Amino acid sequence: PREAAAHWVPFEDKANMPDNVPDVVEVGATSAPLLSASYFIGAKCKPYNDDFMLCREESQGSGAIDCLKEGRRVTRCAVSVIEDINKSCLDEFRLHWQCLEQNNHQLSGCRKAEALLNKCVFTKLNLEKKIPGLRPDEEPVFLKKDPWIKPAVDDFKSVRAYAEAKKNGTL
Amino acid sequence: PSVGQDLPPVGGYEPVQWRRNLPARGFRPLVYLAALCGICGYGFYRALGGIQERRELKREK
Ligand SMILES: CCCCCCCCCCCC(=O)OC[C@H](COP(=O)(O)OCC[N+](C)(C)C)OC(=O)CCCCCCCCCCC
Ligand SMILES: CCCCCCCCCCCC(=O)OC[C@H](COP(=O)(O)OCC[N+](C)(C)C)OC(=O)CCCCCCCCCCC
Repeated sequence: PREAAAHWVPFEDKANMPDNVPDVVEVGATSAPLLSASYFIGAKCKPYNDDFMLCREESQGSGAIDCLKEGRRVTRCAVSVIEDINKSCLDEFRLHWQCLEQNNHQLSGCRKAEALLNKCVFTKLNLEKKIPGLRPDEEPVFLKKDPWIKPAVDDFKSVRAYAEAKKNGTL
Repeated sequence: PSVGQDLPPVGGYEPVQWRRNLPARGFRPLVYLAALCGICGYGFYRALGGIQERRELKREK
């Protein structure tokens, strides 16, 4: 919760899970693919994530050990979403997070690639990108036309793919 | 007799300018104040619009 100062030295641990708890395979996506598919991880895995944090609230202070069985399932369902999005939308998911690794991982600067990614994932994986807590009479930010905050330079691959999706009639 | 001196012209020189030539230039001051308030208000329009967008972007992230 506080960060290490004044000569911290890092250390790691040559050990294993005990036999009591089964194997769980991990998430291997880094920040730009994780930030790219964050809304679709949240759209599919909402009741699993909320049961995990509700576990953590319910049995206070035990925490780690009494919530492992649902921390299993949140990781497995997010892995399901990520390979689902790989095998359907690999090239434009890659287009999106390759836009996102420039521009400080700001979602504000990658609108023309995220329109393509949202259209693919919505027609093929049937998951929708939504911002909750947003009452009506309020436009969502990634839908608006001519925003005030444009990026410095639009990425070339995504504006080329965006124009070709215009002329195909994809989007 | 007088031969070979510097003398003035037959009709004299034409008059030079010895008055103060300080013409009042510029617009009225209320024109400058109205332009100042218009520029500043348009800048506040764009600035407060951009702050509200940046807040909606923060909601997204
Ligand atoms: C880089 C950003 C900063 C820009 C500077 C600040 C904005 C300008 C505000 C003051 C000027 C103004 O607009 O004043 C406008 C007034 C108009 O007066 P008039 O109607 O002709 O008076 C009539 C009075 N008689 C009857 C006696 C004639 O004066 C002028 O035209 C004088 C010339 C101003 C030149 C501008 C200076 C810069 C030179 C480079 C050209 C761009
Ligand atoms: C104490 C001085 C009071 C001055 C009052 C002036 C009345 C002007 C009302 C115009 C309303 C408007 O047009 O505002 C619109 C703008 C932009 O809004 P938007 O993002 O497009 O709206 C989005 C709404 N959604 C989210 C529902 C979609 O918003 C502003 O903030 C700018 C106000 C205009 C300039 C105000 C200048 C104040 C400068 C004060 C320095 C002393």
